[PDB]
Amino acid sequence: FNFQDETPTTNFDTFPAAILTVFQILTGEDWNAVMYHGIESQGGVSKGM
Amino acid sequence: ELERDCRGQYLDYEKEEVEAQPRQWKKYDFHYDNVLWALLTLFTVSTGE
Amino acid sequence: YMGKFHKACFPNSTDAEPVGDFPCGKEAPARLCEGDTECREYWPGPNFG
Amino acid sequence: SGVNQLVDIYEKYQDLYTVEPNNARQLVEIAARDIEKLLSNRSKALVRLALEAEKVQAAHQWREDFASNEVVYYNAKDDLDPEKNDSEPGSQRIKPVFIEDANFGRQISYQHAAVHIPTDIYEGSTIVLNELNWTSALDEVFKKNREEDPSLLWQVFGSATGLARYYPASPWVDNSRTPNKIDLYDVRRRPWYIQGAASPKDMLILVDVSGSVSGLTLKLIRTSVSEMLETLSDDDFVNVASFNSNAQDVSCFQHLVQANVRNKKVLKDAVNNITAKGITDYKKGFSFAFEQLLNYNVSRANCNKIIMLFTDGGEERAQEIFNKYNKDKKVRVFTFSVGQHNYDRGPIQWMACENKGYYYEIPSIGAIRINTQEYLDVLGRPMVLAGDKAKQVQWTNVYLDALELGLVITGTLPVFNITGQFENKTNLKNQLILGVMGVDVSLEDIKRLTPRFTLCPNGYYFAIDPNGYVLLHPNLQPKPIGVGIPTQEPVTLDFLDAELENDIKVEIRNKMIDGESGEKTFRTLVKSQDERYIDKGNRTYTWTPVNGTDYSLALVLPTYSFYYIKAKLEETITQARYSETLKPDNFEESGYTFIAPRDYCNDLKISDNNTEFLLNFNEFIDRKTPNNPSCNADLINRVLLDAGFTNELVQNYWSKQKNIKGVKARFVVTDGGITRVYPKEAGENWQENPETYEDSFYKRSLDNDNYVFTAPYFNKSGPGAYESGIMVSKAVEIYIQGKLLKPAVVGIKIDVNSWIENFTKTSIRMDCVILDDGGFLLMANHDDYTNQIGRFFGEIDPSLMRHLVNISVYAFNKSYDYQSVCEPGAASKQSCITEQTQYFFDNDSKSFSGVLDCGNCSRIFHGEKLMNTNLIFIMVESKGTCPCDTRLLIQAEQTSDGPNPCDMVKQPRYRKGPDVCFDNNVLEDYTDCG
Ligand SMILES: CC(C)C[C@@H](C(=O)N[C@@H](Cc1ccc(OCc2ccccc2)cc1)C(=O)NC(C)(C)C)N(C)Cc1ccc(C(C)(C)C)cc1
Ligand SMILES: *[C@@H]1O[C@H](CO)[C@@H](O[C@@H]2O[C@H](CO)[C@@H](O)[C@H](O[C@@H]3O[C@H](CO)[C@@H](O)[C@H](O)[C@@H]3O)[C@H]2NC(C)=O)[C@H](O)[C@H]1NC(C)=O
Ligand SMILES: *[C@@H]1O[C@H](CO)[C@@H](O[C@@H]2O[C@H](CO)[C@@H](O[C@@H]3O[C@H](CO)[C@@H](O)[C@H](O)[C@@H]3O)[C@H](O)[C@H]2NC(C)=O)[C@H](O)[C@H]1NC(C)=O
Ligand SMILES: *[C@@H]1O[C@H](CO)[C@@H](O[C@@H]2O[C@H](CO)[C@@H](O[C@@H]3O[C@H](CO)[C@@H](O)[C@H](O)[C@@H]3O)[C@H](O)[C@H]2NC(C)=O)[C@H](O)[C@H]1NC(C)=O
Ligand SMILES: CCCCCCCCCCCCCCCC
Ligand SMILES: CCCCCCCCCCCCCCCC
Ligand SMILES: *[C@@H]1O[C@H](CO)[C@@H](O)[C@H](O)[C@H]1NC(C)=O
Ligand SMILES: *[C@@H]1O[C@H](CO)[C@@H](O)[C@H](O)[C@H]1NC(C)=O
Ligand SMILES: *[C@@H]1O[C@H](CO)[C@@H](O)[C@H](O)[C@H]1NC(C)=O
Ligand SMILES: *[C@@H]1O[C@H](CO)[C@@H](O)[C@H](O)[C@H]1NC(C)=O
Ligand SMILES: *[C@@H]1O[C@H](CO)[C@@H](O)[C@H](O)[C@H]1NC(C)=O
Ligand SMILES: *[C@@H]1O[C@H](CO)[C@@H](O)[C@H](O)[C@H]1NC(C)=O
Ligand SMILES: *[C@@H]1O[C@H](CO)[C@@H](O)[C@H](O)[C@H]1NC(C)=O
Ligand SMILES: *[C@@H]1O[C@H](CO)[C@@H](O)[C@H](O)[C@H]1NC(C)=O
Ligand SMILES: [Ca+2]
Repeated sequence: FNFQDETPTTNFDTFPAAILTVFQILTGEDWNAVMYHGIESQGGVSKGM
Repeated sequence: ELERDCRGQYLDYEKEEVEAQPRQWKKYDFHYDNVLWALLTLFTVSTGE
Repeated sequence: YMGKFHKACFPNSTDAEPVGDFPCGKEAPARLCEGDTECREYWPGPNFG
Repeated sequence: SGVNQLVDIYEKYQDLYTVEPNNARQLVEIAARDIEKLLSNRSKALVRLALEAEKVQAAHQWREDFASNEVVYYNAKDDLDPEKNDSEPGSQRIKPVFIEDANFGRQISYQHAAVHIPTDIYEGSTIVLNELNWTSALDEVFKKNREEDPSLLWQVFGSATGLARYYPASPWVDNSRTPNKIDLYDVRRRPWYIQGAASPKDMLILVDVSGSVSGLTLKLIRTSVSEMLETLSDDDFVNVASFNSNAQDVSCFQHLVQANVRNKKVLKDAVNNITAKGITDYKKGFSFAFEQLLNYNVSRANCNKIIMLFTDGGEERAQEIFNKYNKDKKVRVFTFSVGQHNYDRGPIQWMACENKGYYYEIPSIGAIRINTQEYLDVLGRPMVLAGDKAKQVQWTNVYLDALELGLVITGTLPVFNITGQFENKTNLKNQLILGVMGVDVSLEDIKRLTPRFTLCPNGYYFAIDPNGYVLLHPNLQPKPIGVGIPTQEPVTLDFLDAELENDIKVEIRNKMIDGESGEKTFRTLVKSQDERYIDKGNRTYTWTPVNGTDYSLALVLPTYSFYYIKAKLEETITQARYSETLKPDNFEESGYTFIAPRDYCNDLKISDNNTEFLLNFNEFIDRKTPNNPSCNADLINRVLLDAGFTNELVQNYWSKQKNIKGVKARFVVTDGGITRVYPKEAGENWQENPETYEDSFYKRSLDNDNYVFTAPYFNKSGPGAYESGIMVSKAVEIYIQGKLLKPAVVGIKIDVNSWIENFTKTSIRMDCVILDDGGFLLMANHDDYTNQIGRFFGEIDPSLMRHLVNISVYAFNKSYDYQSVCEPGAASKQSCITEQTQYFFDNDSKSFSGVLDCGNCSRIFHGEKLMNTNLIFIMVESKGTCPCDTRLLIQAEQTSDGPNPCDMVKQPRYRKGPDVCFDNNVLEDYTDCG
């Protein structure tokens, strides 16, 4: 998730950050933003959907 | 990171063109500084938004 | 709704990044834009496409 | 042309003037004494200002309340509107009365000093308010200095808090309050402040391009390295290394290279082209750094060894690398924790402590600018502790002034914090400088101490740095130095790049850098002013060092320019009958007159519109006698004498004839300034500069003791060539007392048709071309070449051009122009390095014949050089043959990159670094790792 110009706070780098991100996706709020980040990380929409 | 410091102007690189913006000592929108503000903040948290 | 989010209105033939993260249209009911811009094809879309 | 008539007119009036010698030795000594006096005056001003600044800061009482005692000052970025509501709580703003001054060209108020506070710095905090309180004594000493020397330009205190207080109160340039004009100026990044704040460095920027720095961290690291390089002068040596389990150079440089514009650009490109990958290794990187700082085979500034570590964080301290390589602690280590992250920052802060360094954090762009100024704040501790041995005046490279004045050099002197001294206290931060005082010297102010009008238009002065850069040179233009292909640096132009480079000139440059004195007479290829020809000159360089400074002055002087005519005009009536010729109402018996816009008198303002200047010159001549001390009598005497001689030529030989079929214009140009062109019709087609010393043909025709034909410009929008003609000129070569001196040039603007008819008239007694020096088609016979008259012949049929060069009748020199405007391409106009070439007569032979071996064909030519001129006739008979037009020989100012810097740093030009520098003091308190 080390994108240019930014690095999201909801990332899966360490275990506290991963566990908080999974908790936030469970509650349902803003899971789509994390999805967009996790799609852009695996290459562009072109190759990471 | 102090109200003493947070005066005058500063250069904002957000727009990708340098622009001078004022320095404002602001408070966040949902801010816990009272039991009535904490009730509203916790309500907005509980609704998930 | 196929391919309707790809017309963003770009600067005046400068080939730069489009202005605004919203689709547009050159027609009447769609969202027009302003400021020497042309609503032309080849914008990946909102939310990185 | 009437060379003989002007000549014998000149010898006809030996009683009207005196011939005087140009003793180049005395001229150089006098100008060197004058320049050293000027710089010592500025040094005295700096000493006064620094002494008062130290004294008045020693007796300052710190405060936190300025509401009860306001500070009254003029902020430079204040709008002219009478706004009573533009005041800070603790400061009341002055509203000044601005007069227009000739010296500065801006609104100037002598009643108080102005203040510049950067936008990113709040202008009412405690530090800023205290500085604005104790700088009023600086304001008063500013007044005193300007009162004892009315020629002073900007004199300024560059505070270390961000302020800047220059004496002549003038509004900031364009950035007070203007959209898209943001004010990024910061006094502590300026070259003069960087120079006076410390001693020359030996950096080595270790960039940590490992895996963990990908994304925003690498962006901030490359921007930070660029902004760090932008604080290195030409006395500083820097390389950039990068390590990820293996340390390597980021660029083509293998050692410490000088930090000039070209090398800094190469390093910046290499850092911008850098990518992050792999595991970190702080030991293999610092080993590389300490090894590259142990290289003494290369040129260096043996001073202030540093390591700049641009990492993010880690759990590796590398104690043993430091204990092995840096045990005497000769090398500092400044560690930068760039990025927004949560890695451990303990070893990073410890490397700075155990290696006399400092620790800086760069969380985001916007924090980049301040921390570079801050290592430089650290580096000045050893300089402070050396009390008065470190207070020495230093002059910077030629740079473009901020408050636009053109080209200036600034003389700096640092100001020391002396609060606890001889009454010793804890002396907490008494190791840091308060600021740097600078005073500007205009480059046009130095130009006025080297009078140029008693010399030939080919003779001139030039000064030099210890690095070889020119303080003063005819080819130094007020433009930034180009650094490559387009897509606040100083104007650092080397001596070998302001001229053509022989080996004799390298010897002369090395001799001047060492500060010796000598003379040297030799033969030089002197490029013509229009940058289109090369002549085989005859020069005599004499040089001396300027005492008390690092500069060395020299005087180029042609062998025939050892004598000049001194006008003996003291009759007050003869000068009047000469002057009456100059009003623009007699331009039908005398030619269309233009006058060189020289500084005849100070009450005359030079004008680009020449006839305006002629009108004011006539007006001032009308009432001239009472203005005796107002201006120099020699210039006006000589110009009037030359006007009289020119009139006697134009009436007694040109007005008796009135008409020749071949000619289209007859002109005479004289060193005094008179350039009367006869018919007054071609005077509208006349496009030569009013100042004769900047006339390319005039300078060319003096070295060349023969007839020189200047081919008109091709495809130039204007009067053109057909309805103007082609220029022809020869220089008068009078002899007085058996001395060779050439006071003027006469010439003819031969019409193209009257030559083409005579050239094709004899054809009964088709391809025939006339070429001059530089291989330009003067005129031809095919009548389609004459359409492209004056155009370079290589553009016409390049195959013959290459072959005729191959016989070596045309040698060529390719050089570089670093100060040329440039059309930007793709990957208004930027400045690049253009690579201009000029051709000339390689050999002295007169007849040339051969066969052109065109591809699968054959072509024949014969070349004959017309005697007593610069022409060659080519008899080639071949048109429309098989295509040998593969490429073109385009003699044009071609955009290019400069010389390859990766090859020019292995045989660098000789250069003498600063002698005294201050580092590694034992009283320095290292317990401030920040
Ligand atoms: C699960 C659903 C079928 C019903 C569910 C519900 O609609 N939640 C909202 C989101 C939400 C959440 C918490 C809210 O603050 C009230 C609150 C706070 C803390 C605990 C309980 C209630 C307001 C809105 C939702 O997303 N609704 C969709 C239909 C899925 C779009 N609420 C919780 C049933 C409910 C509501 C109110 C009460 C009273 C307190 C007795 C008045 C009792 C019971
Ligand atoms: C082509 O046109 C004419 C051809 O007649 C050239 O002028 C002539 O040049 C020859 C050169 O040797 C002269 O003899 C001709 O007469 C001269 O005229 C001058 C005038 O001052 C006399 O002093 C000489 O004693 C001699 O009599 C001359 N004739 C004329 C009418 O000019 C002309 O130069 C040439 N074109 C060009 C561009 O050169
Ligand atoms: C030049 O050096 C002197 C001392 O070496 C500096 O003066 C000292 O500045 C410090 C601030 O860094 C003062 O400390 C402050 O004192 C006030 C009031 O007592 C207090 O409110 C602050 O919290 C802080 O402790 C100190 O008093 C002052 N004087 C002395 C004798 O130490 C001076 O600032 C230096 N010059 C510049 C331009 O900074
Ligand atoms: C600029 O133009 C000048 C024109 O003089 C060039 O100087 C000449 O360059 C040629 C080519 O190297 C020299 O010829 C060489 O002479 C040496 C010594 O005899 C010989 O050993 C070589 O085989 C070759 O023939 C020539 O001597 C030299 N002229 C002078 C007066 O020294 C110059 O090269 C051009 N370019 C630059 C960058 O200056
Ligand atoms: C660049 C446009 C075409 C790229 C190829 C198609 C990629 C999209 C398909 C994958 C979508 C994944 C979600 C599936 C949910 C059922
Ligand atoms: C200066 C104090 C004024 C604070 C007023 C803020 C309004 C807050 C409304 C509280 C709503 C509570 C919702 C949850 C109740 C269980
Ligand atoms: C400079 O100083 C040297 C020796 O001190 C002296 O010989 C020379 O004449 C001086 N030059 C000038 C221009 O004063
Ligand atoms: C230096 O200053 C003195 C007086 O302060 C003045 O007479 C002299 O002309 C100055 N020198 C120059 C070169 O201006
Ligand atoms: C500092 O401020 C005080 C109070 O305003 C003033 O009296 C004093 O003159 C100021 N210092 C200087 C150097 O002007
Ligand atoms: C420099 O840039 C070129 C072109 O982008 C690239 O191929 C090359 O790898 C870069 N240099 C390094 C050392 O990566
Ligand atoms: C410098 O030169 C010496 C001898 O010429 C050589 O042994 C050494 O490797 C060179 N490089 C350094 C960094 O000392
Ligand atoms: C100057 O020119 C003359 C002849 O024009 C020549 O003899 C002399 O050698 C030249 N000067 C030098 C230094 O070569
Ligand atoms: C130059 O000045 C003269 C005299 O005022 C005027 O007649 C003429 O138009 C001016 N020309 C230009 C180009 O300004
Ligand atoms: C001339 O051309 C030949 C071959 O075309 C080439 O070898 C040579 O270098 C060229 N120059 C000279 C001076 O002979
Ligand atoms: Ca790492």
